[PDB]
Amino acid sequence: NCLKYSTKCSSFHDMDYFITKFRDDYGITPNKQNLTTVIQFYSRKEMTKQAWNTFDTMKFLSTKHFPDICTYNTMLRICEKERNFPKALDLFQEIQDHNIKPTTNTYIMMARVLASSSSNAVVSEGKSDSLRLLGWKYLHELEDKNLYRHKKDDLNLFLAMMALAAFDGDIELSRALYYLFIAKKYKTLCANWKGNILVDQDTIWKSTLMPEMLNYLMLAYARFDPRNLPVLSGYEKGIELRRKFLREFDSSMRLKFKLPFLPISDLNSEAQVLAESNAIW
Amino acid sequence: LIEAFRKEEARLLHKHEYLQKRTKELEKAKELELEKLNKEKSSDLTIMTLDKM
Amino acid sequence: YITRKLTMKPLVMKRVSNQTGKGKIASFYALVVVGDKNGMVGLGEGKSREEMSKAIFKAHWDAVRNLKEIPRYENRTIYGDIDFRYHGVKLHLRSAKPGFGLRVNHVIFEICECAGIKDLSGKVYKSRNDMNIAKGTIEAFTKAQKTLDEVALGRGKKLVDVRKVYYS
Amino acid sequence: MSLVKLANTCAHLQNCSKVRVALTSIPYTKLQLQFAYNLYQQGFLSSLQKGSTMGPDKDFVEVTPDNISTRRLWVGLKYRDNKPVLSSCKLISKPNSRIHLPMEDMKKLCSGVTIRNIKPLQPGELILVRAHNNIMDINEAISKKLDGEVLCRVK
Repeated sequence: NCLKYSTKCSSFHDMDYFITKFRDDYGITPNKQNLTTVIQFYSRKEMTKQAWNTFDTMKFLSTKHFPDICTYNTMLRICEKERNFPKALDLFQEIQDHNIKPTTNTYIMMARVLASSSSNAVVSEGKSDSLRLLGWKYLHELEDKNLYRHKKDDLNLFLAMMALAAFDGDIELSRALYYLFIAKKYKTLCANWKGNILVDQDTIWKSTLMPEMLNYLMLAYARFDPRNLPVLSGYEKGIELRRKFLREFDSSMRLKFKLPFLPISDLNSEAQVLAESNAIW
Repeated sequence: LIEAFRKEEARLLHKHEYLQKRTKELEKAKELELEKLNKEKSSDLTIMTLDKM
Repeated sequence: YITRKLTMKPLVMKRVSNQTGKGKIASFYALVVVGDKNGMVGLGEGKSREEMSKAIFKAHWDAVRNLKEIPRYENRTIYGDIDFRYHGVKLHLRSAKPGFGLRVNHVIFEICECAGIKDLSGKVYKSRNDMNIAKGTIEAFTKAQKTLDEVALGRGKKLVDVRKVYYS
Repeated sequence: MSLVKLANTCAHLQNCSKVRVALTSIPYTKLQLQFAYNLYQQGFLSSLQKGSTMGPDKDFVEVTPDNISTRRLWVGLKYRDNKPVLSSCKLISKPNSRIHLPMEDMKKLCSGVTIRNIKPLQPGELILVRAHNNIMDINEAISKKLDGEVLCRVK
């Protein structure tokens, strides 16, 4: 608990004080959970090398200290932050090898890692479309089985999809996902708001607008190439997913609160893209 | 002959000072490397680590 | 695709006898290699009693059937050295600089020419049979060679890290 | 520090790879530990664990002379796409003929020249050099301008 709050406030001195205090006065050394929290600390401070060293030590010390799926998910997050997809794939292979059971977060984090790695040819090693494709495949493997879900995972899943939508320049999917997310957030908050809707409209909208979705949508806009073809277009599962989401967005627009999305399924010209960019901004 | 002897002494002195100077600047590289080790271990949480083992 | 692009070169052409009670029966063995010069090669063998033409015919079909993709570094050479033992032939083959010739045994020369291996330097120790040389050459080309991409992924490393550092 | 023990370890890893065993053990000595760590940091080994002869340790155990005899280092092997990541392992410096190279000849070896009848470094290859009782990758040994003994070659 000490390390949890210290991470949340990002206090390095508090980490040192608590760990040294316990070791010196109490004979207590961090276990697997505390070491995972320490890895999350190192990830928070962008200290990737120390996190990998800690992960190695968790493997080394004992089988009780040996990493489990939670620590592996944290390490996959570190891989995302470093845009290191070969290590993320190798890790996934390790979870399969060590017989550790994946969870929903494992698949979502792998999808996010691949989406981020596919940003540029340089970081993607020239396999950008393949990496976005593999992230989509991991999301499908998620969709197959129930696994263990977490209250937050759903949100991340949307973001993960949007990541794969944003980096591929798929404006229509990004628009559909943005609209669906904003609509569901707004309706959920308004349905579950104690006060009157009108007076607290400022707070409701401030809660509704998640800047990450806006940033991902604008990244989807910026990577617009008219000659581009989405990676999700080719596959049958992919084309079905695209069709479902686009139909849902279309129906939602056809059916209060309003968003300034232009009344078109897709933007085919640069001028309309600029217009919608200004509108959403 | 006077010029030759004086110039030979001069070249020896200057050369020795040159080599000594080069070593003294290389000392700076060593000490800055040691300083870079400080910042490497400034961010340490005191847990024993495999690289340290 | 097959006829226009693939090139066929005979590697072995010989008479093998099976002396039967009545007399010496002589048949024709042919070993050929078919390669598109663009990263696909295969070997074929044929045996015909009446005329070598049929032997080369069946050998050409067999080579077409076993046509396989071959790992290549920069589309000009092997990824690294290959040291391979095949049924008594010891093949030591080394990748080479661009512009380097095919400074290898002749059988290896036709195999590389067919398969598009521009650059190589190698030596054949122990037995020097052309048959075994060709078979072991293809086997060492495909089994004993690993792509830098595959090695890096198996090691979970980026190509920038695995690539060698330049020293001079 | 025996090159004999290190050679035995190298052959043991080769054999373990050929028969596709996930987890095996090696002697728990600092040479072996540094070797396993350098192989692991380069992705060749899946994981390192402490343990005894029977198996990996359940809970942390202090290393003392009392238990040192039965201590073992359990290395987990990687097999990817139906192939072994640690395909082969060799000793360049045999116990008979030990190869101590200065930094210039290590640069020559890394640059493709054959020095003391040592086949030079290959692209996907790893060479380990021991300098002043520390094992390190040959590239790092050159980076630190450290004279050392070249030990082994894992491909």
